[PDB]
Amino acid sequence: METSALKQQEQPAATKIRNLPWVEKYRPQTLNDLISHQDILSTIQKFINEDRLPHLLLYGPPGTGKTSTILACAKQLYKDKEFGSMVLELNASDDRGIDIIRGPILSFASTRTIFKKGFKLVILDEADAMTQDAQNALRRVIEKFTENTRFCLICNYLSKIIPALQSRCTRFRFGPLTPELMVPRLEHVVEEEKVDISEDGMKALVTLSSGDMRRALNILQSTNMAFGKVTEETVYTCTGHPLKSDIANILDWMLNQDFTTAYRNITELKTLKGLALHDILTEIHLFVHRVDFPSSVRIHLLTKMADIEYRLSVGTNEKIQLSSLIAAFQVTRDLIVAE
Amino acid sequence: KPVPWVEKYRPKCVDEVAFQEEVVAVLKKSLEGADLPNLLFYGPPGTGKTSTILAAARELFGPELFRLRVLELNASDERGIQVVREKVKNFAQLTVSGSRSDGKPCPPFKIVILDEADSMTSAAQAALRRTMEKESKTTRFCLICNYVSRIIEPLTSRCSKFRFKPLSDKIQQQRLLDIAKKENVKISDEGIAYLVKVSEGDLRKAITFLQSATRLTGGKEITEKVITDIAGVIPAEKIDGVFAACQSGSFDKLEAVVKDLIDEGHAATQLVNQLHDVVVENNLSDKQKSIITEKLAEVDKCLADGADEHLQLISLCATVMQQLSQNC
Amino acid sequence: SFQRVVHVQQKDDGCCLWHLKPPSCPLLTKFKELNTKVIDLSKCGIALGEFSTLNSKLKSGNSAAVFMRTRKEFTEEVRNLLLEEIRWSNPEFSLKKYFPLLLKKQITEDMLWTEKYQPQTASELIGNELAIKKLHSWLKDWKRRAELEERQNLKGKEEESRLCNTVLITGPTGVGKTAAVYACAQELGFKIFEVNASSQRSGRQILSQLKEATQSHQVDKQGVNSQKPCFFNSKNATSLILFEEVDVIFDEDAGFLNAIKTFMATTKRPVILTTSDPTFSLMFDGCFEEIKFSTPSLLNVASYLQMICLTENFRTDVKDFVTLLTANTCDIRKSILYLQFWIRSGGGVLEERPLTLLPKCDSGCAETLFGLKNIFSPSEDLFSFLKHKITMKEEWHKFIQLLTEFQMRNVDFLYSNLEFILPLPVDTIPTTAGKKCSALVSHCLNSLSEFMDNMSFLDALLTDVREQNKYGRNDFSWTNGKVTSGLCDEFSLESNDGWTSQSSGELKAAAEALSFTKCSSAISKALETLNSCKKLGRDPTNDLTFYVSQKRNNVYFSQSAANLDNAWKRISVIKSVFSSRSLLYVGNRQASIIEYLPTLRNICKTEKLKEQGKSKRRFLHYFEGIHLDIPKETVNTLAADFP
Amino acid sequence: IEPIQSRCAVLRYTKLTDAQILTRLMNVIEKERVPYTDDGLEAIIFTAQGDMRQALNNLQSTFSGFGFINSENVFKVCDEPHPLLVKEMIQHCVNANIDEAYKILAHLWHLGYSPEDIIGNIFRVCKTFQMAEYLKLEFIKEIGYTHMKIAEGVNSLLQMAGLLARLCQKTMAP
Amino acid sequence: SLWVDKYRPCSLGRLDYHKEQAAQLRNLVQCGDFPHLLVYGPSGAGKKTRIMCILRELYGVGVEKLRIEHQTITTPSKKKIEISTIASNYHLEVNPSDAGNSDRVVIQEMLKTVAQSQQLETNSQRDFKVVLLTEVDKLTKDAQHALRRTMEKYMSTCRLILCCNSTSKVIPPIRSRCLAVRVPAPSIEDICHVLSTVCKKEGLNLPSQLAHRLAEKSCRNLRKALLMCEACRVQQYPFTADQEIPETDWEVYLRETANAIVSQQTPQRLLEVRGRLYELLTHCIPPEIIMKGLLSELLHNCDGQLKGEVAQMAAYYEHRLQLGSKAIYHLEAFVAKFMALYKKFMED
Ligand SMILES: Nc1ncnc2c1ncn2[C@@H]1O[C@H](COP(=O)(O)OP(=O)(O)OP(O)(O)=S)[C@@H](O)[C@H]1O
Ligand SMILES: Nc1ncnc2c1ncn2[C@@H]1O[C@H](COP(=O)(O)OP(=O)(O)OP(O)(O)=S)[C@@H](O)[C@H]1O
Ligand SMILES: Nc1ncnc2c1ncn2[C@@H]1O[C@H](COP(=O)(O)OP(=O)(O)O)[C@@H](O)[C@H]1O
Ligand SMILES: Nc1ncnc2c1ncn2[C@@H]1O[C@H](COP(=O)(O)OP(=O)(O)O)[C@@H](O)[C@H]1O
Ligand SMILES: [Mg+2]
Ligand SMILES: [Mg+2]
Repeated sequence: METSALKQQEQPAATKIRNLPWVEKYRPQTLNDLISHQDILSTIQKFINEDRLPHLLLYGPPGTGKTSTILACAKQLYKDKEFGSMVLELNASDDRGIDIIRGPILSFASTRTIFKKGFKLVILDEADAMTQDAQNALRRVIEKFTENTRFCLICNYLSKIIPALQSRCTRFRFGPLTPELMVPRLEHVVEEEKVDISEDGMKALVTLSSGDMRRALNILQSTNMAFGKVTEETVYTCTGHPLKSDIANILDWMLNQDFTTAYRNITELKTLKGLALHDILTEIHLFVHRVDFPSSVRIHLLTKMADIEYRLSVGTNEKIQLSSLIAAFQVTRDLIVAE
Repeated sequence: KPVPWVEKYRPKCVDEVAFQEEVVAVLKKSLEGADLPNLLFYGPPGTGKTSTILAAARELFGPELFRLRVLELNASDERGIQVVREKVKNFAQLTVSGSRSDGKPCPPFKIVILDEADSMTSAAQAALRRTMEKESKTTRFCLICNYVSRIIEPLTSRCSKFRFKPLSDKIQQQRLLDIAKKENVKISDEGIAYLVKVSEGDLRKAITFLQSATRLTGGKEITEKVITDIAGVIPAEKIDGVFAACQSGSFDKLEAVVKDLIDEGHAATQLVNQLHDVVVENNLSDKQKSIITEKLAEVDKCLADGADEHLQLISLCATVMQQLSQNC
Repeated sequence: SFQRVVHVQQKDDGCCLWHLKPPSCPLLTKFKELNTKVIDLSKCGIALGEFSTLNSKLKSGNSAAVFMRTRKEFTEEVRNLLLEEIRWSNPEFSLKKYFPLLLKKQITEDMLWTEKYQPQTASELIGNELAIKKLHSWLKDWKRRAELEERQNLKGKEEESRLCNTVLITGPTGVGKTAAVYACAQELGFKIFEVNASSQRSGRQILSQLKEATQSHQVDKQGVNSQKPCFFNSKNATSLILFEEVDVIFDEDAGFLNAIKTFMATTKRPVILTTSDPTFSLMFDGCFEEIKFSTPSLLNVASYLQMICLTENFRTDVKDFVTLLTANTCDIRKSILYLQFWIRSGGGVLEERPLTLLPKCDSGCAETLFGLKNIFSPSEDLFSFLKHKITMKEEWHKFIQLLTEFQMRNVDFLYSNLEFILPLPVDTIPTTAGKKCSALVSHCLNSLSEFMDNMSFLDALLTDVREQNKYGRNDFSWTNGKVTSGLCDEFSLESNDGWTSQSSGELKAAAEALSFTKCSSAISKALETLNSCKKLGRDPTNDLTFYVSQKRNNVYFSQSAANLDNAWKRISVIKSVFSSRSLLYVGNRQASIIEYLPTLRNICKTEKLKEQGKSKRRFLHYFEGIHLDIPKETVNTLAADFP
Repeated sequence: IEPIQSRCAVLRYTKLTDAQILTRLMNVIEKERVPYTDDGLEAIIFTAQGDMRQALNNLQSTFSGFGFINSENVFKVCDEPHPLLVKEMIQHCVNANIDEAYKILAHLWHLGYSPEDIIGNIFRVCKTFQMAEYLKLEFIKEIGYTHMKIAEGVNSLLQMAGLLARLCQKTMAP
Repeated sequence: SLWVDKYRPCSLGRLDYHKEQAAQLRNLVQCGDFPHLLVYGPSGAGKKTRIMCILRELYGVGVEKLRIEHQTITTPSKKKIEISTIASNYHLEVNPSDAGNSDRVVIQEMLKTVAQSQQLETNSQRDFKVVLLTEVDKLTKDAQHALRRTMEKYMSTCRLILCCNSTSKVIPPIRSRCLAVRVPAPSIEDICHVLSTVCKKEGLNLPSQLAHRLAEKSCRNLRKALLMCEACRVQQYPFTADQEIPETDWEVYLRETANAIVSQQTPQRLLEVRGRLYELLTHCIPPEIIMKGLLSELLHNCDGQLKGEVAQMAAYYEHRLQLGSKAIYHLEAFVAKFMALYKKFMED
């Protein structure tokens, strides 16, 4: 029940004199305004304008723009005098069991409209959190009400959705947004907001964001407020992400020094900078395919850090796992350096 | 009726916490404005992060309002993120009137202290981020993690992050002297030094072991034996005997030594820890060092998977045996 | 507001680590440039059968083989020959008693075989003879009591008897508890008032609508009396109250145990409780006679089902029914119903089998039960497809689908039948040439040892479809294992994953298939050389035979490689021994069994050997001499030997 | 629950044979007059592993979205990782060539496919790949081992890299 | 009423060996606000007798009365389970491991009801009810997390002694808040002393040679020593210094199995040894116990270079065995790999 109170209060909510949520500044409005995934949006426009909209499954990593897209589609299909009469919005906030599917959903999909005649629509945000029996009733309520009401399923993990439910709808994946298309957006935000930023700043902003403009705006917002300047160092310090120079020195210590010296240096740096061994493993793996090695070095090293990433999951001692991480390089690469 | 010493002896106020200077300065400035940000305390455990946040909440609010306006939870729940999210929603939704007789009214936002902030997945942490943005104005949080690196980026962009470096051994030796003199227990300074060196810079575990030792002894002298076996710390001549058996050339005395270790009740994990600590700072070859340490790592995995202590120790000693006897 | 979340780290000057520069060593400055150039997929088209079995040729006429089978009714001679074949298969079965009853029962249908061959008489039940005699004697005593009370009524106008008014029937599912109750009540003229969990059974309602059944006479003592009204709320006939699944209790079933306590407390008519769980005996308080139905013998119910199919003009081998029953864990109603389905479908496979110990035999209901006929061709046999070499892509997908079907039940089909499937001889338990013998043995040994390495990898480092030890620990445990199914209507609301089940089943199927193909091919390649060894005069085939049990040899295929009768008897022995009052407070269970149990077996065998020497009788007075109330059956069982 | 089985006859259905699926799809495109290529047929069936409800669904999606049936259209609407790419992955594994296989795996990663469908597609592509049976057995057990890593929670590029490395070292190590 | 329970010490001062930490436990119960205890040591070293002695010291002798109560609990997955627990008016006894993956469930509600019992039952003796969790090493990770949540919710309501053999599977947060009590195995002379004590308490006198031989054969397992001594008593009314001390029958069946291992290396021998291990597992012997016994048997004939190799393959295969569910596959994998190695070794 409710929780639409907080969203409706939140939409025109800002201090507007001191708060500056620039993530909330730049919102696309319609499919012609969402400048990404243009094939998907044009396909939606084609299916809408032919009265041939199939059941939809919009899935992808969060923040890629599924909810605003389907909100634009809903406002396009139906005017503001009949939007609540034809579109039902739900999510996992109102989880009481499977009674949602046989309650509001089954009652809503079983009736005609109220004022004007036309096909209806239900959007189910975060439908991955629906239980297996809830989804298993949801497939039936789709099957026996397919001609009256179309269904939109907003999801984040494709695999968990039961096969028949993905079978009765077509699917659209909101993939990561390509960096070549995301650099002009951040350049526009920077020039509009008079921000000093270098090329490593753009590179770190797009690399950390992993094709999400919301998360990029969050990072640049935080760095601009915390420092007033944005670069690789300022972003990574504000993020608390591994600095590339630091992990480069970590790699240098395993590839040049001996066991004990590199061991205590990396231990002191982890204490000094607050790093957990998972992220060192990720960033050194990012360095492995870039630094030139023979193939045998690459397979042996990759297998060993894979097994270390396994062993770190169960929750063993991180100290001995760091030691084995140094040992992986000490076995092969430093022996060849001696050679 | 009585309380453990760790909360009994934690500082009441910020400025009473020692060894941290920029942390005290920024927390004091945020307390002066009566608008504490969302905090993110990272550092080794026992460094005083919970003590600092309790002191800050005690300074900002009233002591009778302190426990009312804080809710202490942990985040590695075996029932999922939905349960703790529902508790957070229940605590934020439930509002109780609060005032201070000291002349200053309390801020409207409450405090939820959620520890182990480095232990969740990215999905649960993003759910906590949505919960964060749900209650941005009416509750400000303090996430305590061992490592700031595991924090996903939307949280780290809106939280004031604070490093808590471990304290130099002299100052918590002085603090443990203060605890000993205020808790009327006879301890030699060598005992306090041994308790520090087996505490490995963990003041909270140090004072926990101290209270436990003084209630074991019942007022007697806290010897080095009782603090040797209250932390599970293996005697070092046992480690030396293990290395001597590995150097010796006989597997019979190897399994005899392992039997001596296991029927003594000494756990395999602590043995692996001290064997590793010896091996990392030795004159052994880096080839041998690497082979032994990767064997140690996989043995740690095996024992964490439920394998026998005895088998893993025999195989570990066999590998160290072969590595030592190859050069001989 | 948007305050600045400043990074507060304690940067002291020095420590040679706070401000770092990229290393000047040449290896780490040699960053290879990254290339995203993928091969273009618009140029390359996917061929037919590239990722699957899309062959240009298609089979026509092999499938869609309609049966249209018309079973001619068997004459007297061929039927009697089949009766004598059954008798020679099962010499311990009284065949001549049960077949006229089946002929009378059989003499356009609209009703199931379970109620067609429903036993009218308690003597017609199969198995659990002691239990049905005890129940029949109890009901004879109760009808004699009712008749004596009637004689007292016409004449007017209990520590010796120990006629307890209530009996608890317990046993496995479908063993015939309800059937035996119906049969004995019908024979002795009882009128059953049935109380089920399917109907509303709340305490006030059941008391207000069933108390006068046992507190009064019956208004219709003559005429239509042997009918069974299911109780619900939306010669003279004596009443008989029956309670089916007392273990199933709902929140709607409020105060039911207290209600039935009041019933047994105030009854004057016989009350029978039946259930399947063993735990109901301990949680329920009261005075009641207990009757246990064990699992019936496999060969007896096999002969009974074979008489049933013989009456319906079908001849079938015993071993197929043994496989079907062991697949159903000797469940009579399951095997009867699936036999009814498989018979009225027209039979599985028409293969003639001349046996004296005539119509064609109809072996093959076992693989039809597991759905293997939906995978293979009707000409293909299971073990025949298993024995030959697998090279065709379609044949290998059928073998994948076969293993996928058996791994949904978490059953290792290839390993539980490893002796019957490996290219080596199998038999039931009752020099440079020598270097070549030992070498061939060593290659076969290396192949099988690699195979056990693989299947150990499939146990540990492959997940299972169903998570094992979910409610108990691993099998062969005396702690519990009485995990009764749920009793509440609230849904689970769990967060399990299903993708890692459907994918994992195929994962273990493919791994098991490739490992077994590899090891079988290696054993065949090693055994190809055995002809030269036989020509050399030495035969190491005694080292290559597999000694299997007679019980495992009686089935076409096994779903398990172990003995469960032995497991059940040991587990009952240990549970009964550590139920003793003196040992009832032992905490460490593994220490309990592993320490006390062998020593107690030593004491039992020592007492037995002392009694074997014609010594003093007081050697029998050890366990009772230290108040060990261990029953003599368990003492004798533990004093036999350690197998 | 067990007595519900015990009071019934239970029958089993299997994933459908590809020849049967091919017959039903040519039947429905005959009854619908659908322009097509064979490329679309193997694509549309590969997207429907024995479950032709997927086959008709994605057939309708292809015909409504593009109007012609070929492999590229199917993989634009179903959005799977491409079969030829993962066939190239395991072919590079046969050659033990780590560089290209990792390069295009990173390409699939920044394309945005999840860990689970990549490892599933890797399974169903090295299943029917034309190569040696013993190395096929090793490959299957290795990809299952890495799939257990994703299934237990840890699902990163490092996991797929170690996957690929052990796959590649299986060729060089006898 | 054997020798281990009839002659069990009842108070702390009646303990015969390891007097010092018994006195420290007396100091702990004298302080009156002891936190949770974890106790550990090898089997037969005297953990449970120390636990019940500090229990009897803690409350009155109402600890000494014991009954059995049965608990039926619905799962979160809605499948109820029934377990048997030992109970007293002052303490409770739970071994949760019988629930398997549902150990976590067995963690909360009984203790919660014990909390409710502490909210219900008032005797004005002490402000908590103690419960002994047995075999906590077999608790799963989520079960230990649920235990941590239970203890950081009900620290002022109930207490818990943690009987285990190894704290390896104990996660470090559980080790952080519970006081460690290492209970080492008794020495040979201590076993002989308490053995002569229990024989004089039985009115029997034996030579010290039998006591020392029995102490060495028991391998510092005092419970096994007392049981075996009782077996020697049943064998012979008088005690003679050369009385044949009996051998454990599954141990010697395992020894004959190992004889079949080292004797002949044939696939028929593998299958018959597999049947022997089937007989052992139907006798409900734990798989790690079977493994430890068989490896200790077979290592006596192994040469120096073979012993180490057998060690790491045994540890690796038992790592998979605890990783695995059905121990049969792992045991057969070990035995077949040892066949391969051993056959490869006598041939060269
Ligand atoms: N392609 C895009 N271009 C511009 N803004 C975008 C784009 N995608 C997302 N956004 C922003 O994201 C906001 C809401 O997007 P959402 O639909 O909520 O993202 P999502 O993909 O549905 O995943 P969630 O909602 O975070 S779980 C919009 O108001 C935009 O500011
Ligand atoms: N021993 C048997 N002899 C003859 N027919 C039997 C036997 N056991 C079962 N049947 C048949 O199987 C049918 C079902 O038996 P039931 O008595 O209903 O099973 P049950 O013993 O009550 O176990 P439940 O109720 O499923 S827990 C009977 O009606 C008979 O037709
Ligand atoms: N700098 C300090 N000044 C004063 N007391 C400290 C300091 N650091 C640690 N302590 C003591 O150690 C204990 C640490 O407890 P806690 O705040 O939980 O540490 P953490 O949060 O780092 O785990 C506190 O109770 C406090 O008494
Ligand atoms: N001081 C003692 N006097 C007599 N018997 C003892 C003594 N200490 C230990 N024991 C015996 O040793 C056995 C050890 O069993 P238990 O108490 O369960 O400890 P553990 O858990 O280590 O096996 C007990 O049966 C007990 O009878
Ligand atoms: Mg969204
Ligand atoms: Mg019945």
